[PDB]
Amino acid sequence: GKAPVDPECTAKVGKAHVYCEGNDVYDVMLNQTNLQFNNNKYYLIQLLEDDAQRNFSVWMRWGRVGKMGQHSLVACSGNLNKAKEIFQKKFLDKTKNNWEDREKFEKVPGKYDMLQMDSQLDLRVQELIKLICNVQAMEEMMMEMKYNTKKAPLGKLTVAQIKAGYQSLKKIEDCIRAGQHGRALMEACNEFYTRIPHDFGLRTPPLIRTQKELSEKIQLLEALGDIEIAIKLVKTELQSPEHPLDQHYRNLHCALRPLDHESYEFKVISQYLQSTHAPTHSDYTMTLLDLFEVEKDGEKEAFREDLHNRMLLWHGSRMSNWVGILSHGLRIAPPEAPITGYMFGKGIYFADMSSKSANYCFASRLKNTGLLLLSEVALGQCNELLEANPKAEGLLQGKHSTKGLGKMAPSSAHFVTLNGSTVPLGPASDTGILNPDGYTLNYNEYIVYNPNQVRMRYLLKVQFNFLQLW
Amino acid sequence: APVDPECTAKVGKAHVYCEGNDVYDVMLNQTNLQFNNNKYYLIQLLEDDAQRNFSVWMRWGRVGKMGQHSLVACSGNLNKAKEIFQKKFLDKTKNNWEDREKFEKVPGKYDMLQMDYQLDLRVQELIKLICNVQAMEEMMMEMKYNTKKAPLGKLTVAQIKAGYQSLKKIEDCIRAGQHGRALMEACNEFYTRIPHDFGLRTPPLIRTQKELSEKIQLLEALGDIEIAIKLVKTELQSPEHPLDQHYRNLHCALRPLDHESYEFKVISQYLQSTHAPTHSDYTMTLLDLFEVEKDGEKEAFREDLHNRMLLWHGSRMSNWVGILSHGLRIAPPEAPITGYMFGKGIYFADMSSKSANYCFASRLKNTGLLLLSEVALGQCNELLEANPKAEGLLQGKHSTKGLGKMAPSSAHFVTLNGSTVPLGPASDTGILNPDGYTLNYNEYIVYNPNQVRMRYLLKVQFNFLQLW
Amino acid sequence: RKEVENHYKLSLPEGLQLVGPYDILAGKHKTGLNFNLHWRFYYDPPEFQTIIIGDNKTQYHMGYFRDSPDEFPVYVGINEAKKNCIIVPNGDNVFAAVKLFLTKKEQRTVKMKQRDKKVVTKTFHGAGLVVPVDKNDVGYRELPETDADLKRICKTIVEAASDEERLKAFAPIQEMMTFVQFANDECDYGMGLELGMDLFCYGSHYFHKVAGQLLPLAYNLLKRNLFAEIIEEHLANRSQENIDQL
Amino acid sequence: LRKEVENHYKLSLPEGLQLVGPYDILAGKHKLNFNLHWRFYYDPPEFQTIIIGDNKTQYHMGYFRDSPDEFPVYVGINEAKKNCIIVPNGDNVFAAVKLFLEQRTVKMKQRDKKVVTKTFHGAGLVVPVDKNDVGYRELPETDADLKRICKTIVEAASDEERLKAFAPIQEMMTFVQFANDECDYGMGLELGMDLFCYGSHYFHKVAGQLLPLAYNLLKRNLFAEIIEEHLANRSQENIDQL
DNA sequence: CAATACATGCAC
DNA sequence: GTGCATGTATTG
DNA sequence: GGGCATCATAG
DNA sequence: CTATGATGCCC
Repeated sequence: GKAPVDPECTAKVGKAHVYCEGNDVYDVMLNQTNLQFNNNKYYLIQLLEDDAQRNFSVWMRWGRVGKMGQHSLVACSGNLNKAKEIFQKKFLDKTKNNWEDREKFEKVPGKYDMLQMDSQLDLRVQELIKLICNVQAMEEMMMEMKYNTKKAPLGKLTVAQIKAGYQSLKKIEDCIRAGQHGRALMEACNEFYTRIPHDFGLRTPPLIRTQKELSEKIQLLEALGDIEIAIKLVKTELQSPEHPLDQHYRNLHCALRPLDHESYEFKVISQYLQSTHAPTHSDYTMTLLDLFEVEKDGEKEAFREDLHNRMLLWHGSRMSNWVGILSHGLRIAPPEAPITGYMFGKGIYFADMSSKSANYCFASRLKNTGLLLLSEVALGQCNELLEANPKAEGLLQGKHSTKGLGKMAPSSAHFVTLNGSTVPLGPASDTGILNPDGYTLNYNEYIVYNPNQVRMRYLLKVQFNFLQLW
Repeated sequence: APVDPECTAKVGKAHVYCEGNDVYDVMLNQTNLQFNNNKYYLIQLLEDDAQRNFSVWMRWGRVGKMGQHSLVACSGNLNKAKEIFQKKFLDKTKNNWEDREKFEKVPGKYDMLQMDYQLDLRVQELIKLICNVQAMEEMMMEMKYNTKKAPLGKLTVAQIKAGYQSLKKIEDCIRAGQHGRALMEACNEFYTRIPHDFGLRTPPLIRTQKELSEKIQLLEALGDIEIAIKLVKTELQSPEHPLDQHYRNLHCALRPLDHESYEFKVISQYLQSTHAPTHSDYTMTLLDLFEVEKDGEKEAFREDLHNRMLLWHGSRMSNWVGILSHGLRIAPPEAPITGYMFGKGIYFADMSSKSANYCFASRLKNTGLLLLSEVALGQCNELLEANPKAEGLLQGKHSTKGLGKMAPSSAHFVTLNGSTVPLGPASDTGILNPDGYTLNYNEYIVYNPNQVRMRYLLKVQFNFLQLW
Repeated sequence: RKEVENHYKLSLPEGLQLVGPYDILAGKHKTGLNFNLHWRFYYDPPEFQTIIIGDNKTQYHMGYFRDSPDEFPVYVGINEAKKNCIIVPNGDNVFAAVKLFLTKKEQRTVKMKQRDKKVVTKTFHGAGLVVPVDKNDVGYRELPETDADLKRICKTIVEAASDEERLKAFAPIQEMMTFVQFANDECDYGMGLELGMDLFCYGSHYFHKVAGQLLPLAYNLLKRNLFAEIIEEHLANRSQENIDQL
Repeated sequence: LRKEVENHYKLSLPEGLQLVGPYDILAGKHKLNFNLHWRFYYDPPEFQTIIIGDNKTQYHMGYFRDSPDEFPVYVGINEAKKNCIIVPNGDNVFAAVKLFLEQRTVKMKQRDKKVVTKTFHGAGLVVPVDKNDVGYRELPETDADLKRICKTIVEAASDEERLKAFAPIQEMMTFVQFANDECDYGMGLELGMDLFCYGSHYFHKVAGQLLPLAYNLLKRNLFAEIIEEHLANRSQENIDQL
């Protein structure tokens, strides 16, 4: 990505720039951790040359990862060769590798590891894009996942580092699948925590022992990847834009139509809205402010219209990430990402009760505007699931979708129709599924695997309306 | 007020902050031989000349070894800087900074220290030799980076006195023959007050008198450096020759003598006749002889005392300017008495080459100075063996002689201005020792400075020989 | 016995004053009377059924502690309601409780050691949460925040100088509630149990409804409706004077 | 017939190889500088070589006397082509040849209790001192920095850099003079021994100004004669029978 | 060394 | 008695 | 022989 | 963390 100067060199952040030369840019960040004997350390190095004066310098900074640490400014009066030698020496001291082949990096045990870093429009559509495409709010979200929720201590990482994270998580998944609590598990966790930055304060970094904790790591890592794609998307554009959110919409490139209240569609979906507010989500109600028609190019032929059991299903997600989705649609669990973290296997997840998926919108009392998506999904023959099982994909044998069977759900007698799709209108009722072997899910859920088996059709503008606070 | 060079980005751009008495500069030293600590910490508040920005410079490491530093700039928040400064000071000391005068070190914390941060060609030749400020700085760097005895820098006279106090305590301690725990704390106190670099090794216990005595010689060199750099201070008021004001600072008439005079001949002959045979790696040539006229000694000199002899004294090239300004000085009361093998006072020889060894002439620097002084031994006490308690042994006597095996005999003695000149050659004096060793050569030590009258200074080419 | 335990709706096992059921045993109950509020102090959770009041200055008190309305007391707990929210165990029977006070002026048995083996997190009261646990551990997930930082969040919420500053400080709690409803969506109810219990324990009124949005529901999710009744009526009446005859 | 041997040697002797030195008189092969007889380039006068081995490393064994008036305190071995180190190798010629085929007695451990300094050869100095320990003082410099001084002087490219680099040695000689004035002769003994150990010709006169004088001060004039003649003739051919 | 955080006795 | 800073340990 | 990499220690 | 070194193990 673009290479800024670390602000920590306050006497030189404004009069100097990090030195670059093609491929090899003399800047590197190393992380090391050893939970066995309690090492948890970072080391950033940046070679800075002044813009005005001919003088090269190496800046080094160290401490616990997360906790900002001691720095050093080594000036050379323009003797760049010695300074680069010093750079390389310090690099080998910490890595046992030559610096110039930083691309072909191979970490060695008992040494630091490297890491790799980075106006004509409707007012309602303007509010939606400003909701999703505002660079400020994305910046605020990244700041929240670093100093509010200490999830990204050093900073950001690369897409390939994300992939390496997924790869390492896969190895962890293999490890935990063997349930042995010896040395290799600890070193694999070290491998994880080196590639994926954490901040643990005083205590020894804990063993990541259950699949739930893995899943938390999964949510984190996907959230990071989402941050990368979100910040990549909001890249500004020249050639007379006059309102950058419109080029952001071009980057979305998705037909989105405002709907009137007087339409049959608005009335039936508001009926559906009210009927499918789960009563155990009673801290709020949901009001339909607007409903937006979704037309993502290419899905029409690609949609599995051939498959029966077509229903309109919810998908809720945070205020910010829709900008990726509206440009790119929903995606299934990454191949590298372990399958066993997802309680009903990988794929794309949809609900039949608006409020459950609507919980994923992360609406607030101060920020009362949220979005819900409805997608038409042709489930075909469903596999019926009583209990969580990540191995759901194998049990198909020709099948195309799975239903995870909850206690409560709307009944097929109460269903309505919209544009040739079967609409599972609410309210939720008893489903009579019980389990004399394990538990039973509270509410049904639908899992699909092929992304082309989904056709996003309307986007719901949902004012999440919370109530009295004491 | 000099700026520490270590803050390279601001050594030319900033000056150390002070406020009257309290100057915001500090050096702290800590050492603990039990736990093998030897550490310093200097802090300096620097404000830039051009823009209003205050900064604290901190540096830490082994004493002697330039070390790890930190620069905290504040963009004119003087209050922040003072708070940070005093905070770090208390962190390292548990003492308040503002009353830096009333300092009391506490155990398990750093200690403070205090720093300083028309004439003839022959007589002009002499003063330029002794007043060479370049050479004085060369001596200073030679006793800071060549001989790493006072590594970090200079000290004040009173800090030196505190050094003497600690030396006194060490002397009393070793006088009690106990090398235990209190000895370790006292030595730690010593090495904190006096900067050392022992590298990796544990700082050693001062176990005999010898280590005491070398420290004494070190401290004398230190005091000489203090008084010398104070005295070689150049002066304005249109002098056109600063060495003339340096000569004023001597305030001691020094006259060139002709080689053909009787007295010059007998002194040169005296130089030759008393050339020790075991110092034959060099000879000594009388290049010239200088007349010495030190103000105030004439009324002060003890002419009343008998046994008046002409005695040698050699010393390094640099301190002569102080001596010609002040005369020789007697051992300070504070300084432990027991370091001087026959007690304190002024040291003279009757052996030209033995005293002449103390001049530090060189193969490259073949020129040395020797002073001859008339010293009235009075009733001199004869001493066979080293005993620093000789001052009690006078009881009416006036000077001590340490009795050497080889020495000139009185039959060959000559006269200079009615003073007895103990002319050589050296021969046996028939004194022997039935308990221990026997001194190679005599020495004379006086206690009353008034029993000394400097007569002539000898310009001597110490002529060394073949080298391989 | 049977009318007493019909009155309290709980099963009871076989200078201080005996209260609670002892009031009926003393016949002091003979004067609308909701015994779900009987001797419930300002900080008494529905799990804790107070049976003895002591020093009123510190509001030190002893009570039966039942983790669920269908079970026996798991211990006798003690708390000083004017002082703090910590519930300290006080023996496994009334004999143990009174001797603990008497010596102070077994406390944790092997079955209680099993309960501590079932303690998943202490949740500001130090006694721990118990959730029924399957092979895939559904029923609980841990909160994303530690105890000290949660205490910090409650601290910065309660010390905010205005309602807008309070709600602004409420934002991590709102997101924590969002994750709690997520856990509810995946049936990990013990998380909302922990959060709601902590909001109860802090004692500021500003958390009454939101915990009242979560903890009764969770107890509804836990099928512990008597506790839901207790917490609703208690949030309406968590008093500093708590005698049902007043 | 030992009397004529020791009259030739002026010293007292205690009661694939070739035996050399005083056994040569026992062999009668002398039918001549015996102060220098089989004295290798790095053999001090304290060390009188009596056995030669491999000439490639110039391995040799010899009696070692601390003073010319005593019996040898031990027998040492040294490789003159390898280093300046004299290695203790037994208490007599028989022990030494058995080792090459006791190394330290209780008497030698007492000498080690009297050992004051190693002086680059590692065998130790024993100096008589009085009750106030006068007879010895330490040098103000450690051995390794002296080795650096010797290396820097010998590697100097010109006469001026040698004269400038000689300055710590010159002033060390000045302090040696001071110690000699105060009867701490062992300082000059150590300085002369170390400069002898370094082997560069640039010190041969100046060590010859101090170290014999010290032996003169130590009343060890025979070793002073040996070192005079040796410094005059420290050759790589040293058999007087040629 | 800096810098943290955590058990602890001490001044408004 | 309550902030509050200190002293000790770890890591960096 | 020369040079850099475990252990170590102090700062 | 720097940083500097004893030491040792190696082309």
